Amino acid sequence: KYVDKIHIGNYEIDAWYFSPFPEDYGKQPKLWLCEYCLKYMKYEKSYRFHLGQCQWRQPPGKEIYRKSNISVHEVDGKDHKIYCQNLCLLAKLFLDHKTLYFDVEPFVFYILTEVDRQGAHIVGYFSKEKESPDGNNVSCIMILPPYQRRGYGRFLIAFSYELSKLESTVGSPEKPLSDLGKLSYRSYWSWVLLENLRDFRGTLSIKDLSQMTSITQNDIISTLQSLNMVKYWKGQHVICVTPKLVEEHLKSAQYKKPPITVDSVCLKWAPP
Ligand SMILES: Cc1cccc(C(=O)NNS(=O)(=O)c2ccc3ccccc3c2)c1F
Ligand SMILES: [Zn+2]
Repeated sequence: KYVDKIHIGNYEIDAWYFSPFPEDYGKQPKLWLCEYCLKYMKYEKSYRFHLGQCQWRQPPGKEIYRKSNISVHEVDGKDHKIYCQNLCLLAKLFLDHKTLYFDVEPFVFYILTEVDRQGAHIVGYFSKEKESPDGNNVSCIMILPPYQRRGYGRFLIAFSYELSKLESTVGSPEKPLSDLGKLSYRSYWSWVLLENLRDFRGTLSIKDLSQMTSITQNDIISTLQSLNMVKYWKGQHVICVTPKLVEEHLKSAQYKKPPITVDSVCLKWAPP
């Protein structure tokens, strides 16, 4: 038997995929996870004892972003190995496009929480290779099921590009993406590029957009192609869209939900 259900915080969540928890943990009816330190437990009774003794009320590492009650912690996988291994085990219950990270040390994890008087409650995270040869600014991204399709994924996508901008580089998520990840990235790219096209007094090129957004030229071009806003001329893609056409697209339902924004002013991060 695999783990088929977890209790974490106030949530019970059914598993989507196999995750390699030890066999004695999988055979239980449920796995119980401390929402702050991510220790996993076999029994409601050990969980309740842990709840009363654990001192953690937020992720470890540095809080590199805080605006109102939305926070991001930066967690080095080498410095917090057990926490990050447990995070990976949790995530693997809900991801199958990513083999489980039996080694978390090459990665830094950006943990998203929303905060109340009780503590900082984990919503999801993305991981990033400390040195990525390719142009990957996200290695894995996971939003816990009860928080999916509620703006948190968009926030983490935006956040990963804000880091890329601070590194003066373009970046792209490692592939493959989940089906929801694919739709989320495509909508994020579409919204960002449309917004810039609407607001920029003048002619933006694809290279311009890539420098302003840290989205790769390849992801910009495929996005503009899906929007039918690019011509081809003598071997180059060229943006071709009227201001009215940009406005029409931006009025679509895909972009009607007010985002959780990433306020650059609240981001406390310098490149290493
Ligand atoms: C990468 C990833 C992985 C797993 C789950 C999610 C997710 O929950 N996406 N839905 S969303 O956050 O509400 C979301 C994403 C991009 C959006 C772009 C434009 C407008 C609205 C958006 C809403 C995810 F984004
Ligand atoms: Zn704990």
